[PDB]
Amino acid sequence: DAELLVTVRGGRLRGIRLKTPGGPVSAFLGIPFAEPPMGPRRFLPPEPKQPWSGVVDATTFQSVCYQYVDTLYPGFEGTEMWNPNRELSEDCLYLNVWTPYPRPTSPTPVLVWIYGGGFYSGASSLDVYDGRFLVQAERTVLVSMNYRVGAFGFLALPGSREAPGNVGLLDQRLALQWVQENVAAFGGDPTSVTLFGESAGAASVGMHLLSPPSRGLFHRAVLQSGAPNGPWATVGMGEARRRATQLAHLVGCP
Amino acid sequence: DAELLVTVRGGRLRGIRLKTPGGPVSAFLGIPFAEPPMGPRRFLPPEPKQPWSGVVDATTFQSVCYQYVDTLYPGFEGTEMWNPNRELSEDCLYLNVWTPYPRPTSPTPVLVWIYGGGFYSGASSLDVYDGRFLVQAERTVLVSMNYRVGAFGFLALPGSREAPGNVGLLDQRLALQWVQENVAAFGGDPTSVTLFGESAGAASVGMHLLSPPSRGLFHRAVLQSGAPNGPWATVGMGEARRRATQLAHLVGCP
Amino acid sequence: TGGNDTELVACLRTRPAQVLVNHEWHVLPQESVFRFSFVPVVDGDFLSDTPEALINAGDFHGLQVLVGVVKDEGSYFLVYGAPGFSKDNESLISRAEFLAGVRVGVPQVSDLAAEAVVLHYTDWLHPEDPARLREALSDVVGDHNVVCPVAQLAGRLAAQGARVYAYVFEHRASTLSWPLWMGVPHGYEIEFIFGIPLDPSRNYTAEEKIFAQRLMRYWANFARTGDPNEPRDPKAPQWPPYTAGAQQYVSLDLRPLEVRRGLRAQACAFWNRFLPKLLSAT
Amino acid sequence: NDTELVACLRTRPAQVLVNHEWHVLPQESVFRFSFVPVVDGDFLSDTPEALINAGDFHGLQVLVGVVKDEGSYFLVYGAPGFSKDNESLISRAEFLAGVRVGVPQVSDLAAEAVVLHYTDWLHPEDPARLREALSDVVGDHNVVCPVAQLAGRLAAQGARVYAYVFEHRASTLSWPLWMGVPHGYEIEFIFGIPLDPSRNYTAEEKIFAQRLMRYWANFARTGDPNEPRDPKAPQWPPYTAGAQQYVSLDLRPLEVRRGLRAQACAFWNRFLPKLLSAT
Ligand SMILES: *[C@@H]1O[C@H](CO[C@@H]2O[C@@H](C)[C@@H](O)[C@@H](O)[C@@H]2O)[C@@H](O[C@@H]2O[C@H](CO)[C@@H](O[C@@H]3O[C@H](CO)[C@@H](O)[C@H](O)[C@@H]3O)[C@H](O)[C@H]2NC(C)=O)[C@H](O)[C@H]1NC(C)=O
Ligand SMILES: CC(=O)N[C@@H]1[C@@H](O)[C@H](O[C@@H]2O[C@H](CO)[C@H](O)[C@H](O[C@]3(C(=O)O)C[C@H](O)[C@@H](NC(C)=O)[C@H]([C@H](O)[C@H](O)CO)O3)[C@H]2O)[C@@H](CO)O[C@H]1O
Ligand SMILES: *[C@@H]1O[C@H](CO[C@@H]2O[C@@H](C)[C@@H](O)[C@@H](O)[C@@H]2O)[C@@H](O[C@@H]2O[C@H](CO)[C@@H](O)[C@H](O)[C@H]2NC(C)=O)[C@H](O)[C@H]1NC(C)=O
Ligand SMILES: OC[C@H]1O[C@@H](OCCCCc2cn(CCCc3ccc(O)c(/C=N\O)n3)nn2)[C@H](O)[C@@H](O)[C@@H]1O
Ligand SMILES: [Cl-]
Ligand SMILES: [Cl-]
Ligand SMILES: [Cl-]
Ligand SMILES: [Cl-]
Ligand SMILES: [Cl-]
Ligand SMILES: [Cl-]
Ligand SMILES: [Cl-]
Ligand SMILES: [Cl-]
Ligand SMILES: [Cl-]
Ligand SMILES: [Cl-]
Ligand SMILES: [Cl-]
Ligand SMILES: [Cl-]
Ligand SMILES: [Cl-]
Ligand SMILES: [Cl-]
Ligand SMILES: [Cl-]
Ligand SMILES: [Cl-]
Ligand SMILES: [Cl-]
Ligand SMILES: [Cl-]
Ligand SMILES: [Cl-]
Ligand SMILES: [Cl-]
Ligand SMILES: [Cl-]
Ligand SMILES: [Cl-]
Ligand SMILES: [Mg+2]
Ligand SMILES: [Mg+2]
Ligand SMILES: [Mg+2]
Ligand SMILES: [Mg+2]
Repeated sequence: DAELLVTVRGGRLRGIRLKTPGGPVSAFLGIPFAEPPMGPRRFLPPEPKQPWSGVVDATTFQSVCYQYVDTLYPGFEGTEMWNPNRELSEDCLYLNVWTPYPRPTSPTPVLVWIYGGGFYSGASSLDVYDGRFLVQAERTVLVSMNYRVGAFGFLALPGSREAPGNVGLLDQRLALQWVQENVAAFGGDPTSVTLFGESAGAASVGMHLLSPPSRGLFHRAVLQSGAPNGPWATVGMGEARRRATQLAHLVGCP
Repeated sequence: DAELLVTVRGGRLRGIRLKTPGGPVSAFLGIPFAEPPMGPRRFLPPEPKQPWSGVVDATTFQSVCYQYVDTLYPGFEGTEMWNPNRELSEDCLYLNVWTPYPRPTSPTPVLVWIYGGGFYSGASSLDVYDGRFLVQAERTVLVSMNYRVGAFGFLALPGSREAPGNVGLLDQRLALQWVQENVAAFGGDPTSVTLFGESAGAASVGMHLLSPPSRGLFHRAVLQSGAPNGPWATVGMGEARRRATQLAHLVGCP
Repeated sequence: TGGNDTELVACLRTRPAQVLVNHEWHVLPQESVFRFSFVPVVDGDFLSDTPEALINAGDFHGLQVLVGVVKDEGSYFLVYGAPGFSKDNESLISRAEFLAGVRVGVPQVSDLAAEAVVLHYTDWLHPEDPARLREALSDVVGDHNVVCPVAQLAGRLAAQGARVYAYVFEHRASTLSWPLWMGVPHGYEIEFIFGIPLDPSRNYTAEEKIFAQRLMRYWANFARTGDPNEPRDPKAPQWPPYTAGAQQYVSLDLRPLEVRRGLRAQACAFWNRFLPKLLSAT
Repeated sequence: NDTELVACLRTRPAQVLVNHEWHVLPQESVFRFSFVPVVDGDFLSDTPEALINAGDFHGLQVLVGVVKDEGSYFLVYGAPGFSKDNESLISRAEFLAGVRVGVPQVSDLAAEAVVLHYTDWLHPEDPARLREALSDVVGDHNVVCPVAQLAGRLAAQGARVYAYVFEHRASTLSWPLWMGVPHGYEIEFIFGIPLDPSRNYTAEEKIFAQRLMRYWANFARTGDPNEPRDPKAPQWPPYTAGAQQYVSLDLRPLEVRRGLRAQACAFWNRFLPKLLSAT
């Protein structure tokens, strides 16, 4: 009851008690970590969420970044489990934190999940990514983030300050910067954070490993079923420009 | 015993009886099927042996065509079993006939052996190629021949009437023509000849399947570990000059 | 002020988000499966250079890494574009469908380079068995896009100072809704690493809960110590580190851990070593 | 000049020609020989590979086969680090070198393709595998695959083709055990040499050689090696280009195997010539 009220660097939060067969777990869902990347800020690197008055309602998952919704086999569990379970929004840069119900007295190692989805889809809120059983069982802290996908994350006109590429990764980094500054208010240990991610989530992990500004924000890395060096996970500059120019032609942008 | 004096189209022959654990066969070894290819006839296609008065001694093997002699492992059985077991001479165009001791009273198919060893070596007189057991156990006629090898049967200056190339193959062909004319003198059926060969000999058999003028001289073919198409059994006319003119230069010619 | 790049983007910002999404798939260069149109870019900023080049020249002393693939990485992708493939039948494709399927799984590649894929991946005694061909294409896609990339990364971190552990996840969920020919498809370890079988509502088997609890413990262990193994428990089967030479991984399924050797070594030699030389010399 | 050049060769003694014969070979090699049949347009109107796919082969019975280890014999004549007197446990460096001498006259990229398929990428450095591997390279490139090309093209154009693999080691065999069944050591048995009481062959080998002489004699009589009517034993089935059936000539009865190094010869007969004329 008092375990569900936490204050991070930019304001106060209210969480929710999650039941597990093993016992309960404290969850803080939908924590803003970036100012909404809208209007003039579409295609631009994220800005850190400025402090807020009052208590943020961290009771339930926030929105899902704008993405194509699969329609090959409609209604089919095998494809709908990967589909959005919240409203779509450009206002989606939110992260989630799970922590053991007796907030750990000693700092606890913390795992950070990056969802996959070919870099065009995905959402921290999928039921498959529920962190409560992992926290219940192993008594660690678990953090997942949303990051812009599709052209909202990765459209690039290389060389231009107006669409520079890679801002979906940059969303991920800012959330890693957030965990470093704030995970300790939930019991986490900033000096032992482990990245883990599947598919393009794994390729993302790969690239924080290869990007010096990221390699101060984590200490060990789990790649499941993907790698940054795959044929599909990066693209040349010439080719990203070619694909961005074609999208704008298809959309009527002269 | 009287079955050891036989007369072929070129004159009389005197053969030798041979011993098997199962019983005897009678053999005619070193029958001259070509005028000896030497002096001006070096590198020229073979001519048919002019006929002879008297009885040709066909009781021993004739010379082995001039060839390189393996000196890698001196005395070694595995090496030496392929090395020549008669004098070297360019005077070497002779063939051998085995036939069952009670001569078959009805036509009986003819097996014709072409020896191997990469076209630079070999001889019909090697002990491995002995025909007594085949002819005793299955009662077929066996013929083996000697053909020119190395430069003596395959140096080619394509285009010249002087080194036409393939004269070693024409040697084999002349032997097959000889089988067609005379194998009936030994109880053999000219209309049921089966070629068999190993290594370069299998390559040769194959090449007879592909030269029309040899296709009337046999009817079946067995190819043991060799084939005419492989990467080693043929060269183009331009490589044959390159290789033949280099030999001439390594020997002082021009 | 206008320039032209600034023009392009200022306009794209006026479009409703849903308008952009609906034209997303239309910018791909060829017909393809396991291609996505807006992905990270080698701009020189976030990535100093190509992820390959970074790996080759990296120093990774002080890093522990846990990597792995599922048994059938490619089966999922096939039904999203491959001629003859479907969730709803057995996908017993024809040979001509298979050859066409190879140009889609390996797009933007020369003719002779697809000959080489056909050479490596057909069974020239059964060139036309539909079942073997389904499997073959499921391997062409899964290998080229997941496994051989993962295995290149893993051997190369290991040989340059990292401490790596590898796994093949090869348990098929009792609850799985895809058809049986897909096997253990891409993405179907996650249910277990996150321990969903523990959720009473999802109708998982009692042995499967244990599998997830057991599988959670390797992940927590790795997070804590950088080593999935139990430190005080030596008498349970050790999970050895992957190295460029011995190439050991473990099998994660309901059976106790089994150590295996070589992560599709024979295939990944084609994808990671020979294919690049072939595209580069033609 | 041509007539001038040959006359001079015709005055030179015969042993000097033999002496300088191996020198004219283009590039260091193994299983290559200086003077062979030339594709002149008289005896061979085109290359054998051409002649083989548009020839007149209906009405023809052909018996073809290979021995189990075709490559071994040639490796002691040019491959680095091979002898009959040691185990030939070669290094990877020596393996790479021997590929270029076993497969001469070929591009660097093509030789990389050979190494791609005949290396064991779990055990790239194991000398025993490297040894047998290079033996297969030379065996496949030179014997097994050119024969397997001929069999299928002959069969497809209406030849009755029978295919064997000979996989028995003479107890008398003098070469080291690692050479397996080397190139040439079916001949002793086909020719009935075990029957000679001079030689020290097994009682059971004498049965074997009599059974092979029977197969070769049945073929010569009837175009079919099989024992006529006689159904006691497995039947030796003709090789078709589809099912690609051959038998194993062994001290055991006929085993009817299927597919004659299929995956290897796909590379050797089909892919490598594409790669050569494309680079
Ligand atoms: C397995 O199923 C695939 C996919 O087909 C889809 O699922 C099946 C269960 C059926 O209910 C299909 O109706 C359904 O779309 C089969 O491949 C598909 O075959 C159909 C023909 O039956 C193709 O449709 C044609 O498309 C062309 C244009 O390309 C038109 O000219 C035709 O008039 C017709 O509409 C369809 O394109 C094709 N799908 C794919 C992805 O290739 C597949 O044949 C089947 N396997 C077996 C062994 O039967
Ligand atoms: C057997 C008989 O009654 N008389 C033969 C006589 O037929 C034979 O003439 C040769 O017959 C053969 C049949 O297989 C060919 O038709 C010969 O033509 C060729 C060949 O292809 O073999 C033509 C070829 O261009 C020639 N090559 C050269 C000159 O380089 C060869 C060559 O002359 C060889 O000497 C043949 O061995 O011949 C046809 O001439 C002769 C042998 O020439 O012998 C009688 O007894
Ligand atoms: C196996 O033998 C070959 C051939 O070497 C010959 O035979 C041996 C019994 C020995 O007496 C050698 O000195 C003979 O020359 C070896 O190839 C040579 O190896 C030696 C050193 O072993 C080296 O100095 C030579 O230069 C090599 N010659 C070459 C490569 O052409 C081979 O190395 C031996 N293999 C093993 C595993 O010992
Ligand atoms: O030129 C354009 C070409 O596009 C085609 O449009 C196809 C529309 C969508 C195609 C598609 C959907 N999908 C889903 C892959 C599932 C997935 C991806 C990543 C993951 O990580 C995961 C798992 N966990 O996250 N799952 N894949 N492809 C045209 O049909 C074609 O003809 C055109 O040529
Ligand atoms: Cl306040
Ligand atoms: Cl459905
Ligand atoms: Cl930054
Ligand atoms: Cl890359
Ligand atoms: Cl010795
Ligand atoms: Cl009789
Ligand atoms: Cl030429
Ligand atoms: Cl030329
Ligand atoms: Cl088939
Ligand atoms: Cl089958
Ligand atoms: Cl270490
Ligand atoms: Cl194994
Ligand atoms: Cl493999
Ligand atoms: Cl040799
Ligand atoms: Cl080259
Ligand atoms: Cl090794
Ligand atoms: Cl081993
Ligand atoms: Cl009998
Ligand atoms: Cl088999
Ligand atoms: Cl074989
Ligand atoms: Cl094979
Ligand atoms: Cl191969
Ligand atoms: Mg030429
Ligand atoms: Mg290949
Ligand atoms: Mg050829
Ligand atoms: Mg190497």
